[PDB]
Amino acid sequence: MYKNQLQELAQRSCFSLPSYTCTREGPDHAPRFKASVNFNGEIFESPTYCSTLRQAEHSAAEVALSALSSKGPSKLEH
Repeated sequence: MYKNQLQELAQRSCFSLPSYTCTREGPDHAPRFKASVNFNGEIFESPTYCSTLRQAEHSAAEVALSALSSKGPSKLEH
């Protein structure tokens, strides 16, 4: 949902579609996930630990989406 919304914004610019990558590091006993997303030349990575790559992609997309709007959404607003 949120991820798709971010992609739609890029399509409107007719510039380039968003890109995301996922890497796996750390021991099997203590696995660590890390993903990075590049949107409009800006790179955003999950700021919190992600159990699965799905969370990493969401965290990256959310950061890019929020960054694009630039602290747009607010609790006080509306």
